Amino acid sequence: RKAKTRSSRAGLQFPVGRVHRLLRKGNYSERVGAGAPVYLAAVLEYLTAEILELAGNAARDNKKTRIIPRHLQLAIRNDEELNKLLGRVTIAQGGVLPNIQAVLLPK
Amino acid sequence: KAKTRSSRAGLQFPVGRVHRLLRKGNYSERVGAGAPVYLAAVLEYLTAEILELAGNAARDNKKTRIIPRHLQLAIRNDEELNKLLGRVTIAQGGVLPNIQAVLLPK
Amino acid sequence: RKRSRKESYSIYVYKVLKQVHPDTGISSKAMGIMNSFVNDIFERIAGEASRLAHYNKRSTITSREIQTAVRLLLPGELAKHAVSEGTKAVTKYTSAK
Amino acid sequence: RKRSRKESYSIYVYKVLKQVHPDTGISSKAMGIMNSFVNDIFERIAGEASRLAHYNKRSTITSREIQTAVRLLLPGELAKHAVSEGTKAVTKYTSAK
Amino acid sequence: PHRYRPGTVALREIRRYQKSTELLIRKLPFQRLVREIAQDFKTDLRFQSSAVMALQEACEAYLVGLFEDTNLCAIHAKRVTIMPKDIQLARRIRGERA
Amino acid sequence: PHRYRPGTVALREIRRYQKSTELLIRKLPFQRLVREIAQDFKTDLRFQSSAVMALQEACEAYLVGLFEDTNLCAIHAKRVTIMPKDIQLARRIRGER
Amino acid sequence: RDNIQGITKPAIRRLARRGGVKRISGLIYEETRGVLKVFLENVIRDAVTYTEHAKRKTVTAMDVVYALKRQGRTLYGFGG
Amino acid sequence: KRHRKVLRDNIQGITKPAIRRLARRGGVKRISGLIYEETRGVLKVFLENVIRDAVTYTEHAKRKTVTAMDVVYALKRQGRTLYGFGG
DNA sequence: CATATATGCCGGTCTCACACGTGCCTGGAGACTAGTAAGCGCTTCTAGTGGCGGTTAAAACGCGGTAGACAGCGCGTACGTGCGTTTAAGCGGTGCTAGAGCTGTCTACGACCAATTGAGCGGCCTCGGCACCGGGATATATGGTAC
DNA sequence: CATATATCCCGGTGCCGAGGCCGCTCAATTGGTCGTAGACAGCTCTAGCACCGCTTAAACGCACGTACGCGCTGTCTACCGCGTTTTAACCGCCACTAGAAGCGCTTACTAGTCTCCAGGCACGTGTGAGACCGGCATATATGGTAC
Ligand SMILES: [Mn+2]
Ligand SMILES: [Mn+2]
Ligand SMILES: [Mn+2]
Ligand SMILES: [Mn+2]
Ligand SMILES: [Mn+2]
Ligand SMILES: [Mn+2]
Ligand SMILES: [Mn+2]
Ligand SMILES: [Mn+2]
Ligand SMILES: [Mn+2]
Ligand SMILES: [Mn+2]
Ligand SMILES: [Mn+2]
Ligand SMILES: [Mn+2]
Ligand SMILES: [Mn+2]
Ligand SMILES: [Mn+2]
Ligand SMILES: [Mn+2]
Ligand SMILES: [Mn+2]
Ligand SMILES: [Mn+2]
Repeated sequence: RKAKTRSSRAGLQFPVGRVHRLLRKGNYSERVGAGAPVYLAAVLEYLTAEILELAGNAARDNKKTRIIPRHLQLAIRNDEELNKLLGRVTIAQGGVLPNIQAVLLPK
Repeated sequence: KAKTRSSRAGLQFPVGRVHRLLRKGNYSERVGAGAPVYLAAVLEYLTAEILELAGNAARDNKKTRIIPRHLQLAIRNDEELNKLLGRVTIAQGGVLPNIQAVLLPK
Repeated sequence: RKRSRKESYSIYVYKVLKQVHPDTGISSKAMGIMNSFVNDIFERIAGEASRLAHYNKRSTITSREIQTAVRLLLPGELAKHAVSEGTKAVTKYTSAK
Repeated sequence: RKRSRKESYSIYVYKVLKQVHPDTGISSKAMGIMNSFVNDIFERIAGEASRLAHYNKRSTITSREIQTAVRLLLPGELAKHAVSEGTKAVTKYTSAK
Repeated sequence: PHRYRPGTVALREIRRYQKSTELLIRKLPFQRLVREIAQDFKTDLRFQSSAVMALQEACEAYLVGLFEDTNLCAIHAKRVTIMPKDIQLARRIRGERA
Repeated sequence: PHRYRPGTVALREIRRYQKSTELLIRKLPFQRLVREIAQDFKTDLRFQSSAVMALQEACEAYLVGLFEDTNLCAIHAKRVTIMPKDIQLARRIRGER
Repeated sequence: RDNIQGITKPAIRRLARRGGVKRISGLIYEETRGVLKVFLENVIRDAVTYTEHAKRKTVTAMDVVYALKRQGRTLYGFGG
Repeated sequence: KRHRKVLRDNIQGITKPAIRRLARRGGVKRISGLIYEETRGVLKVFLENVIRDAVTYTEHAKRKTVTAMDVVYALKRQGRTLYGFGG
């Protein structure tokens, strides 16, 4: 017999089965196609990798091994497209970007 | 034999239709018997409130038929409706007459 | 010409207009606005009711979820009234079983 | 005893982390943020897909509804890449049946 | 000759347009703009007449709102005259601009 | 002995707090205020500590955000000092009223 | 020559007056043109995305209504 | 069968310094003396609005303990989505 | 004061959209069955509450003085008015047919089922990352002074 | 130029949270069943589009000049920086138990099905609300000029 996980067959790290269950148990439609949770799990995996890439770079610039919420904030707020996606979201313990208005600088 | 659950609850608003729309809208697996009556009643309440004030706006305007402007006038002059409909545009609604003081002549 | 059938709340908006203001009517555009309004509040309350049920691992949207929805959605006085009109109509509807 | 089974995307977030930054770790709070992020974008995409199906009188959310949802919700370059990554996973899954 | 002092007609026009609900953009220029902007996303498109009207209702409503907030930003700066920098601050605070 | 000119330490403080993520309101005051306010909504409520940390994270992020918009309103007025009327204008344009 | 210029200095005045503007700097009209274009761009983009999804070649009022909803500009009176 | 100490004037625990620090992280260099009371006003309205919704989720759950999740759903309701506390 | 003109109003005149009566047709509402969601008992035990005292960092206060807020001036021109001229929007029109969108036939697909099995979880243990500390290297802002 | 005071960046130290091993076990995988959603193609005919040529109204551009934006200046005091003194946060520990969270029983509730029956629809009307509007009446802005 088999059992190899739909994740394997789609070539994804994100769990297709779980995603299909959450769609079905989430009251979004009567029916959920077989491709839907594959496609979804792939988008969530792409966005994760994208932010983990920038955030790891922030951790390393910051001479640290470990991504902390500040590294996720630096990553998101310094990327134009992520910043817009998370425009109305608050990262606990993220702080803000260093930004002083020009007119407040001494002459 | 056979009468509306709208008349059993004393509502003008359709309890049967609302039950169907609830079931058909993928809000949940199942829908309680009370839910559509309660909801249809809340929709009737809010419809009466708007139409009451908008009706008044129609008289204050010497008109027998409510147009969109009457509804805009009615919603934006009521604190609580204005808040409920804070992010809604009423087509052909216009705005409330309102000039900033400093703009009026000396 | 084979008709083609599209529902609205217009009948019910007239029934209520006649209660609150028996000698006044309404333009079709104004009826469009009242139709947009009813569908909008429907979606808002149902939506909230939907989330209330999910957060509490419950399969059923009861009048209780509708009520809590109305408490989150409507401002103070509109909410108390709505809660009254809602509780009343459910009481009256069970008593006529 | 033996606390309740609380699901989490953490296992997957660590896997993608090790692919992209093999020597980089992540703190509890950072994992909390990644969990919220995946739950948030799930709901937003699921939500738009749901709406799309309903607007077109369809009973089924397919990869086509996900792909329109992704285009309405993601900014420019992010959507292009997400769509291409998603279409790839469907094609690969469709032929692995 | 006869001349109303500068500002007096401006006020009449405010009173006049705040009193009415008619669209203030000419329908055909607007419509050609809608069709143009849309070509740049999908070619060979027809529009329902009501779809152009919905878009014009939504745009005029948005611009009138924005002009209100702009007017406040001008007045905040001790002015009676809206400038681009008033529109910009309104848009920045609304979250439209970064 | 030695004395920084007005605005030099303010600049230093902006650089300090913009670098850090630590909550800037003291924890106990903030909790007492949460307990007070909630009690007036309902007596005999307990709080998960993490529900208080969530409320304090949300409140401080709201106020930092508002203070940025408030600052822009001062600078638009050719001022460098934030005043109540800068908060009011920011809050009005934001639609908080 | 372009269609955006179809949104005239006078039509922009009228809109400013409805929003209670007494005096209008000359730089405003191009500034409004650019803002209006971004607004129509964002809205029509989503409207057309809905049209493509229904496999239609006609933008419906409902596509514009759904698009306005998504963007936090809910419009009553067109089939909401 | 005991007592709860009664809570009074706790808005004043949002002191001048704490507000100044928040304004610093927001890039504010100079602060009018009237800003501190105005800020307390705005904070209180914010806490009230969010706690109102949180407690309503709590009452709905038939609980006497307000959870992080009640706070997180409330913040989500208000367009103030918060990551790091569940959901 | 008087004079100009914008705006409001009346009463009449018309027109077309509203709101009415008439099917008709579907989408519901009275049974009725049958299975599960959830209410409501009882137990477990987590984590929320309140209390105390050593320490000390944060808050508060008052002082002194500077730099920013604010008001008053005065200059220059960008605007608002109104006019005469040009342009194209709107309109009522008569086609002309893309395509919205409905019906009717037929797979392919997705739900449901209910045994089978490894993915993912809760524990549990444990070092290596990092928080915190103090030393010595700059970097800047401000003050003393020579020219 | 000189000097004072913040902040950097360095290892060094020690703590405890991330992250990896385990073994248990549900939720996901298989693979077979069956009902229907939706794909496809034909057909209809709604409504979107387009070329036309009047007829105004609205846009245009121009030229006049005023009230407003704007930069300068001078006044004064509110707000910053800092020293000293006060206060209550924090920490680390108690001790106590409310109520959150979980389980098992148990049954009204609800969905799923047929049948029927009338509620809500598209249609077709004809008629009164309101749009227009001519010309009249009222309200208000603007200036003249002589106190
Ligand atoms: Mn074509
Ligand atoms: Mn109290
Ligand atoms: Mn007189
Ligand atoms: Mn009349
Ligand atoms: Mn159960
Ligand atoms: Mn003292
Ligand atoms: Mn002064
Ligand atoms: Mn100048
Ligand atoms: Mn054809
Ligand atoms: Mn684990
Ligand atoms: Mn290890
Ligand atoms: Mn140190
Ligand atoms: Mn080091
Ligand atoms: Mn079908
Ligand atoms: Mn107990
Ligand atoms: Mn007239
Ligand atoms: Mn005068």
